[PDB]
Amino acid sequence: SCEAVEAREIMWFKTRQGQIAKQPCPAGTIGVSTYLCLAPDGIWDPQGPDLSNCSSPWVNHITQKLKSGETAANIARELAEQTRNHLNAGDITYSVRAMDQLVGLLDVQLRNLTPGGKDSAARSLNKLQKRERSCRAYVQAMVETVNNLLQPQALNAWRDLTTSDQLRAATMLLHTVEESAFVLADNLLKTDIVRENTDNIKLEVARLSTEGNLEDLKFPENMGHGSTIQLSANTLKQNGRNGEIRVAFVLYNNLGPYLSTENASMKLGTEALSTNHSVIVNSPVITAAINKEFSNKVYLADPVVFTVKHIKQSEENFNPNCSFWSYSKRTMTGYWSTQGCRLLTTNKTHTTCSCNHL
Amino acid sequence: IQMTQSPSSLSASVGDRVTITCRASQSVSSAVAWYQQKPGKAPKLLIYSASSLYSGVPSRFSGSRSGTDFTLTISSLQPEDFATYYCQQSGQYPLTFGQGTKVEI
Amino acid sequence: VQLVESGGGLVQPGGSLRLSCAASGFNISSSYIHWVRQAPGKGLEWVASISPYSGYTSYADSVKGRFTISADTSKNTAYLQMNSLRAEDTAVYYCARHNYWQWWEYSYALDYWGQGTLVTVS
Amino acid sequence: TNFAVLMAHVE
Ligand SMILES: *[C@@H]1O[C@H](CO)[C@@H](O[C@@H]2O[C@H](CO)[C@@H](O[C@@H]3O[C@H](CO)[C@@H](O)[C@H](O)[C@@H]3O)[C@H](O)[C@H]2NC(C)=O)[C@H](O)[C@H]1NC(C)=O
Ligand SMILES: *[C@@H]1O[C@H](CO)[C@@H](O)[C@H](O)[C@H]1NC(C)=O
Repeated sequence: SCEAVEAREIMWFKTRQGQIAKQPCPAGTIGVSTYLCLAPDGIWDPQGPDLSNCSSPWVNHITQKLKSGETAANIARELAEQTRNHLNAGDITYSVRAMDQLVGLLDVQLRNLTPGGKDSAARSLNKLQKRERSCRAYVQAMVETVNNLLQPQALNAWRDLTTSDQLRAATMLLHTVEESAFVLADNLLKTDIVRENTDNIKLEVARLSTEGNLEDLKFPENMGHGSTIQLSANTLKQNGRNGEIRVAFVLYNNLGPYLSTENASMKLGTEALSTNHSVIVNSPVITAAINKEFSNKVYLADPVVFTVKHIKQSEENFNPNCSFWSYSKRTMTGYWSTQGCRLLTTNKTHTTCSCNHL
Repeated sequence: IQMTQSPSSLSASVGDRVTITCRASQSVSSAVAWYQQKPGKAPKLLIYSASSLYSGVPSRFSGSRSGTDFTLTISSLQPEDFATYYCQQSGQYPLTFGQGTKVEI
Repeated sequence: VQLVESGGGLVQPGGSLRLSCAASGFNISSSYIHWVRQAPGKGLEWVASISPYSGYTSYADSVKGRFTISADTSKNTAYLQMNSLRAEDTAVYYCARHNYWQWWEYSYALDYWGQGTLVTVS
Repeated sequence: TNFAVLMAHVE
């Protein structure tokens, strides 16, 4: 009563009462696909098969490369070269996971490349230059790997991934890129600024100094014509450590929707007049992190303002409410919170919000 | 950062113009506010960021900025406006002030 | 909205005093606090400041260390403790306030002040 | 910290 064949080369048994049944993913992948009738009565699970495991064969080649123990910059370059083609939830999850191991390997090589003797002529300088060059290479490749992954036409794989895993994988994207940013900041030579940006992801890692009088920091300067985040000169001095502050701003286009509206703390009002009211992240995700702090609620001396633009600008979105994504590093699962953030002004094109934390 | 406020004294006539400047030693993008301390009273806010006057302040005043010399103009000295005007950098700490000009018919 | 400040009088040099500033009509947990003094026949001079959410303190180099500003939002009162007072501090101290939430607009604009506390050193 | 605006979409 519950057997059928799907377009992705997957047939099924007839489970007289919704019994488990799986068949391999279509020729060209390595995963499988389960699909049993929702009710024991005998009705196809309308959700269809879960193509959440199938992944392109490039996964295996990179896996052995991670084993070969080569410099992670080369592996990161190779990953982007493959992610140009059609993407899969398995490829997404594999790249997300890979971007976590490469950091560990880099950490190992950074620990290894440490002065271990008298600097005869330029040994320490050569080690530092090699590190900075390789680390700049890693983050430059990371902006490319995320450019490829957040391709607008690649949302089909993101939707295939279950709601629970799609927010978790996206949360890990936010976590691995900020780790890479802070690593780049820690390996900058003399308080310089690095800005590797692309159509989807824009990144600015800048190691600044708290000496004398300092200026404010704004990202992006004028690119994006909107969605601009800004800190204050006083905040820089507050989060200063021994005349050094590692700052990292990032703007993500085409990632917001993948983040689910779990436990959203929007404050609604009289405008709520829909029996089937829905919520939508109608704004590009802007992000800022300071002094190697992931999620510890660091309070700011002066507020942080972000004029995030509207994805869909018409009069069908009754009211706005600014939010922030809080996630537990251990579970990599998070939720939208309006805590410490208050709407300033709103209109059709943009919306400025004031938060107390970064 | 340090500023200067010249002239420190004047007797602008009722209805005529006052122009108090504010040499800013270092390039500070706007972020300068003029306060008015009525003799024996508390300084009140007049202009914010050398651009627009604060809600509630007579529209007679007007803040302008040339990039380095911030200026204030009282369109006409209504005789209930003779006091000491100041020039404060409101960009970042330290919140330094100025010498002070005194509109005294 | 009131910012009455008290705690003045004669204090022998190198003594210790404690300023109070009761704020009514608004909460100091979400509004800044600023201390600005005015020495006899001189100009307004910045003394200290506290962020209401971070407790970030910053004193003018003139009063570094000797002065410690506190913000007890519990009793809606601000305090400027004045240890090791020097004869260069004789002045009228005013506790001013600026709305933290709206900081970018009206940047550090002291909307409301107070009557003032006069302290003398002899 | 990721920042964005959550809106509505009356249907
Ligand atoms: C989330 O959305 C709601 C609805 O837009 C926001 O509530 C609104 O907040 C504003 C600002 O506080 C209120 O404006 C106020 O109106 C009163 C008069 O009613 C006025 O006295 C105040 O000075 C101010 O102008 C607005 O009425 C209020 N609307 C409702 C229906 O509650 C809320 O602030 C948003 N929250 C976040 C975190 O973004
Ligand atoms: C809306 O506000 C933004 C600033 O947040 C401004 O740039 C834009 O011109 C405004 N548009 C309208 C319709 O007023």
